[PDB]
Amino acid sequence: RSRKESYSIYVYKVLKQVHPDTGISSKAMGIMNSFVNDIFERIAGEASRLAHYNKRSTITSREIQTAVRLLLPGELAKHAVSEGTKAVTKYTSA
Amino acid sequence: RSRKESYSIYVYKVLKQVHPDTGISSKAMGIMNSFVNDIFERIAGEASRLAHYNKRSTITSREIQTAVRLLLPGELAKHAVSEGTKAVTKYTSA
Amino acid sequence: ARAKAKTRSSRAGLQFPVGRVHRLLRKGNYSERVGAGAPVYLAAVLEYLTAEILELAGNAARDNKKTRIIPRHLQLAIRNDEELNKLLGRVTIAQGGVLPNIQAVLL
Amino acid sequence: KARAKAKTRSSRAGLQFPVGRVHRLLRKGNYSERVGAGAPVYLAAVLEYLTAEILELAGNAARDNKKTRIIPRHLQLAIRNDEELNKLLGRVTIAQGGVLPNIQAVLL
Amino acid sequence: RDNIQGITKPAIRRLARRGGVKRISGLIYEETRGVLKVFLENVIRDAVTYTEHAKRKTVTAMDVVYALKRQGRTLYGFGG
Amino acid sequence: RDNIQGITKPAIRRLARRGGVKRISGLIYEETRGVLKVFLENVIRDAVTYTEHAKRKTVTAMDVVYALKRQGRTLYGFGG
Amino acid sequence: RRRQGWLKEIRKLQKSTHLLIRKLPFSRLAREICVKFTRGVDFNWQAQALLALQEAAEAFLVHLFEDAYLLTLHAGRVTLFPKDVQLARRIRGLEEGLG
Amino acid sequence: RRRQGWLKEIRKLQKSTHLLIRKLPFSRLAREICVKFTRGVDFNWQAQALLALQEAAEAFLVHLFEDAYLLTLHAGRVTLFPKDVQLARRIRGLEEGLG
DNA sequence: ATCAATATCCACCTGCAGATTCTACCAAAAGTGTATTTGGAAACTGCTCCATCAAAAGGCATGTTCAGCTCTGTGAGTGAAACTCCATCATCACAAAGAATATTCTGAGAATGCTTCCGTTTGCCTTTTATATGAACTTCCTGAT
DNA sequence: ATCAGGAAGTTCATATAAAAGGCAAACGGAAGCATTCTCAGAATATTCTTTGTGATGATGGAGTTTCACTCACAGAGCTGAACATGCCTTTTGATGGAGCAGTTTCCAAATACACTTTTGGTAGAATCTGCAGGTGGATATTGAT
Repeated sequence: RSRKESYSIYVYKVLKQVHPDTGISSKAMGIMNSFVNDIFERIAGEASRLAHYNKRSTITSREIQTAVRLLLPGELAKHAVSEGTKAVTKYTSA
Repeated sequence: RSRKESYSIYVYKVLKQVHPDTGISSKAMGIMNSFVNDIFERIAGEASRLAHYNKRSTITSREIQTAVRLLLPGELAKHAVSEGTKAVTKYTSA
Repeated sequence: ARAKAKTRSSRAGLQFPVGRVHRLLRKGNYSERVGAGAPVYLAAVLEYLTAEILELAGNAARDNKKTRIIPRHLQLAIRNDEELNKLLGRVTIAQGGVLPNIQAVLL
Repeated sequence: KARAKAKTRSSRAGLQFPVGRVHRLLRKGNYSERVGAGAPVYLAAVLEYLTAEILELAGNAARDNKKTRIIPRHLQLAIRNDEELNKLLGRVTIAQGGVLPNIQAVLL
Repeated sequence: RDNIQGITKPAIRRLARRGGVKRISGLIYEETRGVLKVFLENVIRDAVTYTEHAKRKTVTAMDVVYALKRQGRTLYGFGG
Repeated sequence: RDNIQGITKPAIRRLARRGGVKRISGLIYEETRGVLKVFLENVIRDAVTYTEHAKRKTVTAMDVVYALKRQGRTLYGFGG
Repeated sequence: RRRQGWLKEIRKLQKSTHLLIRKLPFSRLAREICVKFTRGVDFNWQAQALLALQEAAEAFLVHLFEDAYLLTLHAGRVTLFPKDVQLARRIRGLEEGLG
Repeated sequence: RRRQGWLKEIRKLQKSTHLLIRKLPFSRLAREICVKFTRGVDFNWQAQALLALQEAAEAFLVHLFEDAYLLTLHAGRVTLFPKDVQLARRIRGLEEGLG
C-alpha cells in the first residue's frame, strides 16, 4: 500500500481544542480534508499569480498575505491576516 | 523603453491568408492579442494540471490534446485537434 | 554533536505542519523558490479557517444533542453562516441535504 | 565548419504562430519542469486555428456591414452570433463591443 | 421501457418536495428528465476524457470529482 | 448632492433601453444606483489590493483587468 | 373529507440527507450515457463514482427547483410549470444553467 | 397626440457602442469609493483605468436589465419593477449576481 | 385606400486620423555536441468491478374523484412616457508642474544543495463507545362542535 | 367557550458498526555548513497625472397632461393530489471470476545545457488611405381620409 498522507490528524487536533468533548465521523473528516486541500490550492495559486505579475521568483509571506486578502471575504480575511502575522512574528523571534 | 513583445504581427499574417483585402484596427488588434493570451494560459493551465494529476514532469503533445478536448466546446474541439495533429505529424517528418 | 530538533510548527505555535506546507509549495510548481515565512503564514491561515468551521459545526452538533459531527452538521454550519456561505459558495457537500426553508406564502 | 543555415520551426511545421516564443512562454511560465518538443507545435496550431476561426467570421461581418477594416463590434457580432464561440467566450466582455440588436417579440 | 423512464414520478416529485415545491404540474416530469440528461452528458464526457488520458477503463471517483471541479461544482467528500 | 446622484435618470434610462426595456418604473432609479455601488465596491477593493502589493500609488489598467478577471468577468482590450 | 400532506412531506424531506433517486435506475442511465462517448467500448465505473455523480446530479436538481419556484411564486402562481425551469436555466447563464 | 419612440430608441442604442454614463460623474464616484479602502490616502488613477472599469460597470448593468426584463415579461407585466432586478440578482447567485 | 411629412437609405467629397510601409539593431532563436533523466514497455500481483440467482417486500403503476387551483375578462385608478426650456455641468485645450513610476548598479541576507540522523506520520490489529432502533408513555396539535 | 384521535416528543434498553487506542517502520523534516543570487536600496531621468481656468454649447431637471398599464375580483373549467390495491423492480448478499490497475526493473531516446552565429521582431521615422461628417436626392413608414 502507498503512503496516502493527508490532514486528518491535524484537523482532529484543532477539534480537540475548539470543542474538547466532541469527536468527528469519518466522512466529515474527509470533507474537512478536502476543504483544506481546496483552500491550499486556492491561496497558493493566487500567490503564484501575484508573484508572476510582478516578475518575482519568490513566494514570500507578502504574497500569501495579499492572497488571503483577495480570497477570504469580509471579516474572515481581517481575522486571518492577524492570525498569520502573529505566527510569523513568533517564528522570526524564536 | 522595455521591449513589449506581443502576437500582433502573427494575428495579421493569419488575417491576410483568410481575407487578403481586409485590414484590422489597433483596438481590434488588442482584442485579438488578449484573446490569444487568454486561450494560451487557459490551455497551458489545464495541461499543467493533467500532468500533475497523473504524476508526470513533462507537458507533451498528449496533454495539450486532451486539454484542447476539455476546454474547446463541441464541434470546435473536433477541428482543432486535427489542425494540431497535422502540424505535429509534419513537424516530426522534417 | 547537534542540538535537539524543534519542529517549525511547534516553534511558530501552530498545529498544521509547516514542513508539509513547505514541501507542497515546492513540489506544486507555483514559483521557482519559496521563502521561509510563506508556509508559516499559510499554515496559520489554514488553521484559522479550520478552527472556524469546526466550531460552528460543534455548535450545530450540540444543538441537536449529538457528540459527533456528521456532514449534515457541516452543511448546516456553513450555510447558516454569512461569510463561510460566501467562501464556500459553489460547493456541494456530499450527504449534506438542504436548509429547512419553506416559502412563507405557502403556509 | 559548414554550419547549415537556420530553418525556423514555425516553418518546419507550416504554421504562422511562433513555436519558439510559445515554447519559451510554456517554459518560463512555471507550468511544469520539462516541456516536450511537440507541445509548442501542437499549441501554436490550435491557437492559429482559433484565430482564423474568429477573424474569418469577423471579416464576413465587416463585409456585411459595408466596411473594410475590422473594428471591435465586428468581433462582438462574430462571437455572439456563433453557437460554439459564444459558449467559449461566454463570460468575456469585449470593450467597445455593444450588444446584439435584440427586441423581445411580444413588444412588437 | 427506456432507461430515462426509470427516473420515476415519485423521484421527481420527491426531489421537488425537498426543493420546497407545493404543487407540481404534469408536464414537468419530462422537463426534469430533459435537464438531467443534459447534465449527465456534460459531466460524463469530461469523466471519460480524464479517464482516457490516464489510459484506464475504470472511471474512478477522482475523475468525476475533477470533471465537476472544472465546471464550478466542487464536490467535497470523495477525496480532493 | 452625493456623487452616486451623478448616475443620472437619463443614463439609467439609456442603459435600460440598450437592455431592451419598453417601460421603466420610477423606483428602479434607486435600485440601479444601489447595484452599481456594490459592483464598484467589489472591483475597486481588488484593484487597490493589487496596487498596494506592488508598492505603488497609481491604479493602472492592468490592476483593474486583474480585478475583473478573478471575479469571472474577463475584460478584453486593455492588456491581458 | 381529505387532508393535506404536502406540508408534512416537505418538512420530513428537508431534514433528511439520503438520496432520492434509486441506485440502480441511475446506475444504468449513467452507464448508457457513457457509451455515446467511448465509441462502443464499455468502460468500467467504480461504485464511488456512481455515487459521486449522483450526489452532484441531485444537488443540481434540488437547487434548480428552488430557483425555479421563485419564478413560480413570482408570476402569481403556486403550480410549478416547465416555463419556469426553462427560464431559471436561462438567467443562470451558460455554465451554471444548462447542464 | 403622442407617438411611441421607445421602439426607435432601443434600435438606435443597440447598434451603437459608446459609453452611456458620462465620464466625470463616474470618474469621481470611483475615486470616492477608492478612498474607503486606502485609509484616507488618495490614490492616483490612470486615464485607462477609469475607462477599463466603466466598460465593465456598464456591461454589467445592460446584461442585468436584459436578465430582469425576462422576469418582467414572465409575470405578465411590461413595466420593470425593483422586485424583478432583486430576483434576477438572486437567481444568478453569490458570484455572478451580487457584485 | 391616398397625399403630405418624415425617417431611412443611399450617392458622393474630403480632412484627417490612423494604418501601412520603410530602416538600425538587438535580443533571442537556432545549430552542435554533451550528458542526464523521464517514462514507455514487460512481468506480476492482488485488488476490485461485473454478473447472476433467489427472494422479499416495499415502493410504484393505475383508476377515480373532487376541491384547489389556473385562466380570462372587466373596470377603477394609478403612474410613466412625451414635450418644452434654459441653465447647470461635463468636455476640451493647455501651459505647466511635479509627484511618482521606471531604469541601473551594488552587495548582503536569504534561499538553495548536500549529508546525516532521528522523530514524526501512517498503517494495521484491538477495544470501547455513540448512535440507530424498538417500544411503551405522554403530550399536543388539528379537525370537529 | 368544548373532545377525538393520531402525531410527535420522552425516555430507557441494546446491539453493533464505527471511532479511539496501541505499536512498528520508513521516510521525510531538521541541523549544519558551503555556495549562489535575488532583490531591497540609493541615485536619476522622464512620463504622465492632477488642478486650474476659461469657453461653450450639450443636455438634464422641473412641471403638467393624457392615456396605456397594473391590480383586485369574480366565475368557468381544467387538473393534480389523495386514496385503494395489487404486483414487479430494487435490494442484499454471496461466491466465483476474470478484466484490470498498481508495483518494480531497466534502458534508450527525448530533454536540458552550454556556446557561437545568424536572423527576425520591435521601435521609431515617413507616408498613404478608409471613413465619418456633410449635402443632397430616391424611397419606406405613419397618419387620416
